[PDB]
Amino acid sequence: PSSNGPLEGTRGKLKNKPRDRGTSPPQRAVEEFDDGEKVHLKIDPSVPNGRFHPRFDGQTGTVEGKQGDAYKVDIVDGGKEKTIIVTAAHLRRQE
Amino acid sequence: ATGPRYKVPMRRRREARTDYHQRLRLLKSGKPRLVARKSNKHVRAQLVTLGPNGDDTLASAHSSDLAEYGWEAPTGNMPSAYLTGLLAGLRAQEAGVEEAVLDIGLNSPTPGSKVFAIQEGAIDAGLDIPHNDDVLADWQRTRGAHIAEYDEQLEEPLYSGDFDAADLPEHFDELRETLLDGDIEL
Amino acid sequence: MHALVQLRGEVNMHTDIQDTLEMLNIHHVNHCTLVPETDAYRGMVAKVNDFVAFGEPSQETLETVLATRAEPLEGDADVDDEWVAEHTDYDDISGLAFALLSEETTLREQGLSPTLRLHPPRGGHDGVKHPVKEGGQLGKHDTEGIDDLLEAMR
Amino acid sequence: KPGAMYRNSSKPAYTRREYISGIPGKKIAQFDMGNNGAGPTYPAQVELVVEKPVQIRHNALEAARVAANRYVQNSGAAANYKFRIRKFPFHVIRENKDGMRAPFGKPVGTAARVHGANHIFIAWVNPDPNVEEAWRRAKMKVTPTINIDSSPAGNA
Amino acid sequence: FHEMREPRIEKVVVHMGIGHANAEDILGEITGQMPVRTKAKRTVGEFDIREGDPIGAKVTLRDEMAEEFLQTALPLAELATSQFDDTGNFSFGLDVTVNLVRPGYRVAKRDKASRSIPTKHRLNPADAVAFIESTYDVEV
RNA sequence: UUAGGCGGCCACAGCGGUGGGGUUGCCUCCCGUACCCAUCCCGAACACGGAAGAUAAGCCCACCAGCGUUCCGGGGAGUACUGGAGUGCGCGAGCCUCUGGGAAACCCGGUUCGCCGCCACC
RNA sequence: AGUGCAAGAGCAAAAGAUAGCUUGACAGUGUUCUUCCCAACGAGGAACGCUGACGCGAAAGCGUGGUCUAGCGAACCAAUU
RNA sequence: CCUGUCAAACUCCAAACUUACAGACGCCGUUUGACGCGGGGAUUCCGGUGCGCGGGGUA
Ligand SMILES: [Cl-]
Ligand SMILES: [Cl-]
Ligand SMILES: [Mg+2]
Ligand SMILES: [Mg+2]
Ligand SMILES: [Mg+2]
Ligand SMILES: [Mg+2]
Ligand SMILES: [Mg+2]
Ligand SMILES: [Mg+2]
Ligand SMILES: [Mg+2]
Ligand SMILES: [Mg+2]
Ligand SMILES: [Mg+2]
Ligand code: NA
Ligand code: NA
Ligand code: NA
Ligand code: NA
Ligand code: NA
Ligand code: NA
Repeated sequence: PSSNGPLEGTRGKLKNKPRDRGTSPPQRAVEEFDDGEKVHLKIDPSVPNGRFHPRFDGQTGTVEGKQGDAYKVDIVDGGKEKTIIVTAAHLRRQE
Repeated sequence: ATGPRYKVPMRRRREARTDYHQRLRLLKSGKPRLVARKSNKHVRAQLVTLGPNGDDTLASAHSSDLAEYGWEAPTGNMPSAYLTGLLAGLRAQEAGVEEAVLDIGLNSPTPGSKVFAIQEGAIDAGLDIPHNDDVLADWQRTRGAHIAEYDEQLEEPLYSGDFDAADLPEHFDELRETLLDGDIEL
Repeated sequence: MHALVQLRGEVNMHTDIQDTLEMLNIHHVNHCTLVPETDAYRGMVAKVNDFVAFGEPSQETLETVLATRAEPLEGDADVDDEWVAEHTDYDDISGLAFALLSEETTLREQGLSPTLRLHPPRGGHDGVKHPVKEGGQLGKHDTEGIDDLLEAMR
Repeated sequence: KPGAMYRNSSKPAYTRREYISGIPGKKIAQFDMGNNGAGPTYPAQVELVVEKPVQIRHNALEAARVAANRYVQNSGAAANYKFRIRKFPFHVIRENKDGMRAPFGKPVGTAARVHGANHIFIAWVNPDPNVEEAWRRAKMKVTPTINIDSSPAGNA
Repeated sequence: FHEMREPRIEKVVVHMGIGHANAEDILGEITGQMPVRTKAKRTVGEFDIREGDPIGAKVTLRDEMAEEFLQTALPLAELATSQFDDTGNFSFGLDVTVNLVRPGYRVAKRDKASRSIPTKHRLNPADAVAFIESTYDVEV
């Protein structure tokens, strides 16, 4: 990489297909999850806040409590355990 | 419409019926919404909750089924709104609903407006709702006084046949009084 | 149910490929195992496709090989009809064979090593640089094709 | 410089003029020859087909075209036929002309990438294939071996 | 069908596009109600570089205020045809524009469930000439 | 749902067009400014008060595929590309065989002129 | 289109424009991610909280500076609260 | 309308494939204690080649 900022090489993953462009539906930004639930991490290009580091796009973690309205999701980066602060807007129920 | 890349608004935005930015803010509270809506002739009040396939209305009141309790006056006015709010609020209470946030859809937050009257009613019914007292009408106007005085400048009945010639803010009291005890569907 | 025989060594073969053979209980060249025809097992043999010989053997052939190269989970003991009868659910090799072919049981389930340690092919095989359709010995075989290999390695 | 230096298609496609400046102009004079006023309303249609993917420098295109069309004057300056070279030299080519240090070359030309089996030239003629000859001379000035193919023409 | 299809005047805009005013006064008397400032956009050579800047006024008249005005405006104009909108409007003159449309226009001007008026229900140049011409004057 | 309100999915729902519908549950347009409220100017809008009129807009209902979109059949195509293997071919660039996957454009024919949830309601 | 400035991304009853008001560019203290994928490492940065005090709004709510990723600096010493 | 071509810093499309998590089979672990935790001791931080994919370069 020519630089090392968080958004380095995120042109694709943080861009919407032309038709999914524009404010996203509120339903999924208000979704409620319970501790223990499995959630898929995926930033919604249209929603600025509640994001996590792009490197974790695609992960599937375990909700374990929350902080404010945001959720605390536990994932395992390679072999390291990490806790991610993320809002519902960027989460989806597994299965 | 024009091509593959074209962006078509969400249906309720096309229909110019739902303000999604306000909606999200509303849903933040995590509380039920007190949906205050108006029509040229009527005023509706619903207590809506969030659902898997769409909203769920747990209690509602329409200015039309107000007569069902002794309403013999027009239904597109202030006194009408308040009562419809109180009615819906009561049914709300019966349903086990204790609090809600006021959703006035695409209407304007004008002081003394009917939506706020609806809000006042629901609150008095027992519903706990975030509000601001000096944005509401001064009781008398809610009673329908502004209209009675307007008919004082008579010369010709404000009401085409309807009921009374000089109107009745008293009819208002009789009804509120009624709603505050017993009766069916409450 | 297919018969699997490793015909190519470990040196230079992908690790994820070698681990697969190992999960199929084959850890040496000329070692054979019997595998049920399932989705899960099918994917495994496909991955191993280039270093092995496989196919559905005939009742007879299986019996010859079972008799000749079957072993107890532990020990020298010859697996003959009597052994089969005094140690398994079946009454003789044929009975076991049939059960294996109809995928009703497995060598382990009957207290036998999952591996049939074969002998080099008498007369030599068709080569390990080309598949069957090319005259080689790698890949899926005919029942008649597997039988010949198995019998030559009896 | 020799074609040996640029005939292979081993490098990335390099055609974005928004990020490349100083690109030499093309030596190819025309792409439509003959009676361009008329449309392919001819009985016979022969094509020069390249048999290997290669890069053809605008240099070779011009010499190949000239040698063919300049010859198609066995029919006359205003003869009845139309000649078309369908490819354009999009690929920008460099040269490192310090040693291997900071070697990214400077633009020295352009070339066209042709895949084996594509037709680089297409001529339209009435039963009067002098064009077949114009091409024996054309594939003479381009890197690859070529196939002279005739399409509408069962007049053998 | 008709009655709700017959044209009507919706606002008449009288504006004086000056280039920097004292002109409001006359607009107030010529119409009958306060004029509104006209800010301009973009910086330009006519020493008009100022973005927010009074550069004229306008007056939107509705109902009687519009008629009582046209009842003297029109007479001071001759033109017609070609000088008409494709939507049945027309501007003449100091400018005086007349916006014309049919009964259900509020549908496109309100906040809730607003909607664009269908081409069929739109007012044509012709259907416009008729209405007005049929009101104290002549076309072309 | 003989017309409503809040929505979920967010073009299968868009764009365009045709036909039908209202003494009333209704929604609208509509009529009107004493009030609450309102226009940097206008009761246009917003807000309030109201029914003389109308179904022409909207809206609801039925339908049309010309454009856009979704999915499907057949063709393109098991082509392009590709994970694994080869003492197969080729001066080479590169190609081929076996094995496991497998497209896009485009053409022709169907589909699509929304679906679903909660509440209210001759 | 615009949104201060690279490039890429986000944004339409707005994240843009206009008007008005306001000083949350607030004090204190944390959680987590980043810096440094995996995998230890400081300053710095960000996300998301809490406590306190405030601004605006009918209210839900928004405001931990600028829509997002650059704009930064140890110990010793000095000055300052 | 017709007709001729392209893209590492284009995309209406779009693989093979890589990858998070979960279940199943396999293999493995519960006297051979896996997975993991804590601690002691290093060596090492000139690498090279083949194949696939590369970027630079006439090579
Ligand atoms: Cl994060
Ligand atoms: Cl409403
Ligand atoms: Mg990329
Ligand atoms: Mg043993
Ligand atoms: Mg021998
Ligand atoms: Mg041999
Ligand atoms: Mg109609
Ligand atoms: Mg911010
Ligand atoms: Mg020092
Ligand atoms: Mg100092
Ligand atoms: Mg990769
Ligand atoms: Na979106
Ligand atoms: Na130098
Ligand atoms: Na040649
Ligand atoms: Na001003
Ligand atoms: Na209608
Ligand atoms: Na830090």
